[PDB]
Amino acid sequence: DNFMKDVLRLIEQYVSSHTHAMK
Repeated sequence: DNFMKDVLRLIEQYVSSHTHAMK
């Protein structure tokens, strides 16, 4: 159930690396 909270967390690490344009 709360397994994505860890990814959304891990994500800020991963998806934030492939993201240099967030306005």
